[PDB]
Formats: sequence, structure tokens, C-alpha cells
Amino acid sequence: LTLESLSNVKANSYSEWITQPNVSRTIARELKSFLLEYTDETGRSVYGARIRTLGEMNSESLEVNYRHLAESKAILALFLAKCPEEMLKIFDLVAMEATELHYPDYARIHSEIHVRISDFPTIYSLRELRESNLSSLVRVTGVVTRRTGVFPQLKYVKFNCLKCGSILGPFFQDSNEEIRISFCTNCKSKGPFRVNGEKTVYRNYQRVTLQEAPGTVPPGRLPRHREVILLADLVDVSKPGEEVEVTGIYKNNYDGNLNAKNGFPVFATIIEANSIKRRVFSWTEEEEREFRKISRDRGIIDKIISSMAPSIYGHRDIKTAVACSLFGGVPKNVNGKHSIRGDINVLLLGDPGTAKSQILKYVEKTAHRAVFATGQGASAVGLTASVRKDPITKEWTLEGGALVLADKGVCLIDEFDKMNDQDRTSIHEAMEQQSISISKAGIVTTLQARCSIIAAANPNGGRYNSTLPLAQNVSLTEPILSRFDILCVVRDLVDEEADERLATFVVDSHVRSHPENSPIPQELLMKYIHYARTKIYPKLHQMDMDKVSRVYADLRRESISTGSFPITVRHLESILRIAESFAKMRLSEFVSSYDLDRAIKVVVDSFVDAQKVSVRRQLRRSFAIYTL
Amino acid sequence: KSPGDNIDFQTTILSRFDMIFIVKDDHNEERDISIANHVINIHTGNANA
Ligand SMILES: Nc1ncnc2c1ncn2[C@@H]1O[C@H](COP(=O)(O)OP(=O)(O)OP(O)(O)=S)[C@@H](O)[C@H]1O
Ligand SMILES: [Mg+2]
Ligand SMILES: [Zn+2]
Repeated sequence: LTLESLSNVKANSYSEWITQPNVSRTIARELKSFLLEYTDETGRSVYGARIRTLGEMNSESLEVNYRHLAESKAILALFLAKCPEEMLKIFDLVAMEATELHYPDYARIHSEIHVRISDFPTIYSLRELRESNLSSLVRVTGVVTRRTGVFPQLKYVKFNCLKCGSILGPFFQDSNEEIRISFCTNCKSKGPFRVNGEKTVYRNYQRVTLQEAPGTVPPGRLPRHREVILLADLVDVSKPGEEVEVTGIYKNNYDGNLNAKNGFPVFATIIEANSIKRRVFSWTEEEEREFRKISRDRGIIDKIISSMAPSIYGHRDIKTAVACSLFGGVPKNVNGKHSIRGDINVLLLGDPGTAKSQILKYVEKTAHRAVFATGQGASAVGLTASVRKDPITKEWTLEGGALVLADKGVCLIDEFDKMNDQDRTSIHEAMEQQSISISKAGIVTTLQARCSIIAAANPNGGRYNSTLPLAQNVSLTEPILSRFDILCVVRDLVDEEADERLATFVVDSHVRSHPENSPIPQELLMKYIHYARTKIYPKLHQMDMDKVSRVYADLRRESISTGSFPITVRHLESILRIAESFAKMRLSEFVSSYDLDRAIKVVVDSFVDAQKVSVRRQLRRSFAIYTL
Repeated sequence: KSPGDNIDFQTTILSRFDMIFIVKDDHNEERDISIANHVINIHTGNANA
């Protein structure tokens, strides 16, 4: 048969037309010709290169573009659009033969090649799927809500007979319905056959609920949701919370006795996914050379300071604290007996309208393992470890909380002041021991919580009062206040020029965002931070001990004389940790003197600005040599 | 202030303990130089050796 003969149909439906052996073999031959002979008039065969790439990568997925097939054989594209299941089976066999043309031993490795159709033209929302789309290919966008675990579904089903013990041949399991055998072919009996799992082959299975993206829903309408079944290679591809686009066959899920509550013969619908498309902190060989090139600049650190939160303007010391917390120091354990913490905890205490929450959102976007939590809010991950039983699943699960979940990362606690008692205790343990101990529901254990904390708080009464010291402006007690390395107090004092530039920045941000209308790039910066966190590990050498010990006594005696809350050893440790964090931005294996001076500047500025104004006036003049 | 005036609890718990230790900040240069050098050797790695 020919393509023009394929255009004419003789059977009652399209599916019965494709079911005929002659039409099936004609479609197989035409798909073979399309797969082996398609070129983009540039002298290269894109599909041959794709087959070679999937063979050398040992993958069972072949991406076939729909517009290529539409330009090549439009009638086969229409057949795929109307009846995708059996034509996809045909093209599975065709692609398998095309792969065996190059690699003759690929059948024993996989024996299954999945064809993924990309760039389907018709775009449907989940709220406009109707009667006409059943057993047809639909391309729908949406946000994944939650996903199930990967389950083994039977693929090549093998039985054994209870009468004789003979093991029967493998049979293909159709995804639509369960398969069953009634004959033994050895003892010639219709006896009870049982499926043995050791000789049965399985495919992976996942069940993913997709809703309409909330941006695109009409006003009074709720976002519609469908359920998508991911097969063997597509499992664990789309994490919940991200906007994804799935091409697949829209079909009915069959259930026993329909629905008794409705009283109408009503079926539920599923989408068997054909392809998943997403609408990464991996550095290549060129990326590390680029990182070394950008590190050798003298003013690299300031650029990172200028790269923190571009939508936030003027809070340079806050951005410096963000950069120090994002890069972090090195933890250490001398002889196993004594442990020194190696990550910077930053407390942003500020009046309303100082854009602390936007800084927290920026860090959540930038950091590798960033966990957002809040004290007053409800729909967020908690700060306390718990053992929780699902009311429906009846399954006990151990939740480590946001502190354990932010291990080797950063935890961002918005509204640090109106926290409750259990969350305060969780934070206290997570900063003291860097671990969380649980004794609940028969589970007695400890979970590592080596997490940096960037917290945001509002002062008591809605304003910072500079006449009172820091402890009287915040509901936080002394031990939890002492655990922070950088203590950024930001206040919106009235300055005319600052107000003018801030208002200009905000109004310009609005006028750029209208629908009718030297910083490092973010993508480079995120991988740079990950690289410096994961491979640098700076170290400080012995001949710089004569200056840090000098400046430590210089601050301690002045703190005694002035009468503020004392400088302890932990301020020296904060100096030495912030120094190791600043040295990471240079990708440096050692700690330099300007590095230490900058860390001392950060710690001195953080200690001074948290004081009574009487303390501020003396401490600014006494520590003028270190602030510079 | 009295030792029982600085505690945020009753004075009976103090009698309840076996040995009490009132730990001081001595607040002088000759001690905090030594403490600073000790902590710097801890961070350096000399103290491990
Ligand atoms: N320095 C700034 N630069 C840019 N935008 C700012 C600045 N200060 C405030 N804003 C804006 O003002 C608004 C304040 O939002 P938030 O970040 O929620 O404030 P906040 O600091 O978290 O104070 P709260 O909500 O009382 S804890 C946002 O629209 C910010 O974009
Ligand atoms: Mg806020
Ligand atoms: Zn038998």
C-alpha cells in the first residue's frame, strides 16, 4: 500500500483501520522510511544521530518531533493525533528495528524502546478536556501537586501451574487491563495458575496529580485537576511544585460497578504520559575554568556583594551578611573531642518595609538546600521534629522538620519573634548541638541539623528604639540572641536623598513591570556558590595569630570600659568563621590579612550597631581603626 | 548581688546540688591573650597535633 492508499479508510473507525495487518505493515514501512531518511536539508540525519546518542547513552527514550513527521507524512501525523496507542506500539517496533540496525546486541539489554513525541501543536488546558479527546493525544500544561512512589507494574507476566509446577511462557501485560491465562499447555488443565514474581518482569509506575496553573485559571473558577500515569522511564522526573507540560493519551479509568453515589454511568479519566517537558548546580570543565578566571579578579567579593538580591537596594551590610551565610565557613572537630561550628547565622532585625522577606526569598531562590519556614504561618514546613500518622494512609512517618531538612544548607525563618515555645526549643537545640533529638512513638534517635540560619524579626512595638539596647527591643532571650554570628539591625530613618533614591528605584521597578510596556549573572553565581561551598575548604596559618589576639583584647577592654554586654570568645570565633567564608568567595585555599580585616569589620559593625546610642558614640570612636 | 539573687530559681536547688561552680570573666589582658591564642591554635590545627 501507499501513502495515498493510507489516506483512504475502509473500516468503520480509525482504530479498526490501523488494526488491519496490511495497514499496520504499511505504516511500519513508512515509519521506517521516515526514521531512516529524514533530513533537514542540511546534510545531517537528526534521527540517526538521536538513535546513536540513545544507544551510546544506554537509554530507552527516543524523542521524535511531531512537526518533522507532519512535514514528512501528514497522514501518519493525523493518525498519531487521532489514535495514538496502537500507532505508538507500531512506532515502538519500528524504532526498535532501527536501533537493531546499528547495534545488534541492544535487544538483550533493553528489549523495549519508548518513543516520546515532542512539540505537539494543539495546546489544551485541564479545564477544557471534553468528550472529543478520549483515546487521543493531548498536550496539557499544569503544576504537579503531589506524586506517588515508584511501583512495579507487571510487564512480561509469567505463571506457574499448581497441578504440575510447570512455568509458563512470558506474556505481555497490556496497561489497559489485567491479563489472565486459562490453559497450561503441559498438563492440559484449566487449573489455578499463580504469578511468580521472581520470573516476572516489571516496569516502573508513578501516579502524579496535575492541576491547572493558578495564573491561567478564569476568575470565579477553581483549578481543574487530572491524574497522570508515568511509565518506566518517566518516573521521578517532575517534582511537585513546578510547572510542567505533559503530552499523553487521554483515556478512561475503568472501575467496578461505576459510581453508586452519582447514580449516572460516569467514568473517571486519566492521562497516560507520552512525554514530560519542564517549562542545576552542575559545573562542566569550562565552568570551573570560568570560576577560576572570575576568582582571580581583585574585587570579586564586592561583585558578589553587588550580586546579592538585585531587586533590593541600599542594604549593603545585609547583603554582605547574606554572602557570608551563603558561602559559609568550615566546620571542624579537633581530635574528635571538641567541635567548632562552621556556618554563619544571621539575624535581620528590622522595621516593617525594610524588605527582609524579599531577602529571604532571594536566598531561597539562590541557595542549594534552602528551607523556608515561619513561626506564625500554617501552610509551611514545621521547625519541630515529629512522628505523624496519616489519617487515610494510616502510615507513621518521621518528619525531621525544617532544621533537619536544611542540613548542609540554610534554613530561613521568617517572623522569628512570634514563634511558639516548641519551635524556640527546636531552634535552641539546632544551634547548640547542631542536631535534634526525638523520643516519640517508640522512635528514640538524633537527626543531624548542621544548618545555617538566616532569620528575620520585627522589634518590639513596631520600631527599633536606639535608646534601649538590643535585648530590650526583641522578645528573643539572651542565649538565642548570642548564637547569631552577624546581627544586622536595619532601621528606616528619614533621609531625604535616601528616600528619593529608594522611591525612584521602586517606581522604576513598577514602570518596568507594566504589561503594556558588574553584578555576576544569577545562573553563574548559583553554581559559583555551590562550587566554593563544595570544594574549597579554606585554612588559616600560624603566623597571623599575633593580630587577632591583639584586636580581641582591644575590643574586650573597651567593652569592659564602656559597660555594654560583653565581648566573649564567640566573637573571636565569629571573626575566624566569617574570615573563612570571605576566603571562599576568592576560591582561596588560605586566609589572608585583608580577609581577616574585612571579617573584623563585619563583626565590629555588627556588635556596635546593636547598642545603646551612648554606647554607640564611644564605641564608634574607639573602634575607628578597625572600621576604617 | 547575692548568689541566690542572681539565680532565676529558688535557693533550695542550690543546696540540692553537690558542687556549685561560679564561673568568672576575669576581664584582664593577661588571660584573654592566652585564651585568644588557644582558640587560634584550635582553628589552625596546631592543637590537634
Ligand atoms: N530597600 C528596598 N529596596 C527595594 N524594595 C524595597 C525596599 N524596602 C522595601 N521594599 C519593598 O517594600 C515592600 C516590603 O515588603 P516586605 O519584604 O514584606 O517587607 P518586610 O521587610 O518583610 O517587613 P515585614 O513584612 O513587616 S516583616 C516590598 O514590596 C519590597 O519590594
Ligand atoms: Mg515580611
Ligand atoms: Zn499444569
